[PDB]
Amino acid sequence: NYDLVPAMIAEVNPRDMVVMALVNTNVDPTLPPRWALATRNITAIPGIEGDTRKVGTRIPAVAVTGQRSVGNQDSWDQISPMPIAWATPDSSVIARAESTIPSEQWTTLSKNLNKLDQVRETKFDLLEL
Amino acid sequence: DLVPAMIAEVNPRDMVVMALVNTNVDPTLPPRWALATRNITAIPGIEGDTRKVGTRIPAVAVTGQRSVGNQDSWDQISPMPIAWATPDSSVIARAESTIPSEQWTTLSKNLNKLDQVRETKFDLLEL
Amino acid sequence: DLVPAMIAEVNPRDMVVMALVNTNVDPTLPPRWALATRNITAIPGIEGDTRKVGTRIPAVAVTGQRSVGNQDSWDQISPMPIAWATPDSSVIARAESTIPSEQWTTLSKNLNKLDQVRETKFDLLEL
Amino acid sequence: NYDLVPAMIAEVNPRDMVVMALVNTNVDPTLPPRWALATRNITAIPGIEGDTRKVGTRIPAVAVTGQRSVGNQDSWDQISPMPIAWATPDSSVIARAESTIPSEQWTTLSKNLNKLDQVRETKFDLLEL
Repeated sequence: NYDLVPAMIAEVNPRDMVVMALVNTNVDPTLPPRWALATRNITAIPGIEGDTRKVGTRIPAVAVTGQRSVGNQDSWDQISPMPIAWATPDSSVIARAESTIPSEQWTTLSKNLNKLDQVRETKFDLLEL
Repeated sequence: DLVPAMIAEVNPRDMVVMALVNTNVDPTLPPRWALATRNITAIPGIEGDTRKVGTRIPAVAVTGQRSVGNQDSWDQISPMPIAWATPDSSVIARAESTIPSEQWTTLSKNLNKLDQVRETKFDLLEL
Repeated sequence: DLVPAMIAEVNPRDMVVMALVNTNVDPTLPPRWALATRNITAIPGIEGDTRKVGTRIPAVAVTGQRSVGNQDSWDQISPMPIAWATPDSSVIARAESTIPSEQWTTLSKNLNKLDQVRETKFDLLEL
Repeated sequence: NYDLVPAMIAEVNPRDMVVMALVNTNVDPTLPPRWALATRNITAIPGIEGDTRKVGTRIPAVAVTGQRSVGNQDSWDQISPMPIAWATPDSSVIARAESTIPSEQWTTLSKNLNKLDQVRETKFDLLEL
């Protein structure tokens, strides 16, 4: 219902950071997934300060909300990722979350961090792979 | 009142949006569909690639003059892009999905009526 | 389903929000008012000064387990801050104003029932 | 109905600018005004590039939307300013707008540009004077 997605710091600025998440745009989650990259500008994530406030830092997340596509039904045209660290202070539950997310989803996200500007060129900060 | 709008023309230093609006003052009646146009310069989020004829722009129908003859209807309605208030992607995406797909289709099919709309007194043409 | 929530406790590395929720499954009935709490760490926009007991946080009531005895009601309801989806100021301000002032007042008056709520099975206490 | 407010560039960054506007938080505009500062992060304003993309540049604006206060009625607790340059390409209508806004409102705004960080410390980017 609120399942885990990988997210990662894609850019770091003085006042905020940009996180990119790997999300499934299918409304029906049982189908083969339709992967996309979703970005979000974030000011603060507990635990992410200083030496971990770096491009490439892993952030376990969930897709908290989305909006349906007009032309399609069956697809989300917008998806908001949130770090699970906003919901729990517990380091081991966050650590668990990270290991639970498939390594291959982690690697897919890592390989696409460099597409940040392509993603930000879309109208809802969502770019289908 | 949420309405679909769409970029109908793009020029070097301005653009024109067209909206599909209901001119009846009584919203409980079957809609009295009309096309309304507005010359604008910029919309937050509408940059380069997405700045083209056909791009969807959710809007609100700002009503003006009303009069009563054979119908009680608005004589002027001006679309205001929602992104003028906030370009938040959840807001704009939700607004687009809240507008019935039939209205988006109707607007896109009438997009070529721009010159006819601009020939009316208030840039408003009942369909 | 939009509900008022409020910071009920602030700790070094976490905080607790309380929401005023309706536990009836049938929304056409007079509400069955309850208080629901959730331990969270952070909310976009809730930083330093505004991070204190009493701060208003508009939320949605995420429903869980339902069962039918003398009433058909939700056994679990968890508030989710709207700012988790987007901290856009128009969104958060509109959501706060959309929730009746009577509900905000009721929540603020019951804010001191935190320990009683946390003593229930699902952090949900019918009023 | 959509009346003119002064706005001014309060901060300039690589990807965007922050504009501050002087707004009236009274829902009833006939009353003596209840002045406040409202800020907004803006990516692009026609005409504002390069030498005019500077802290202190005047931007004629209107208060396009607002949200009511919960405890009060009679007050807006959030107000979105927009540059009139988003609505018209015509340099003289924008120039007119600027001269139409009272000089004293201009000066009040100029004198408070330095309160940017106070305004951004509020929950809806609105600080009553």
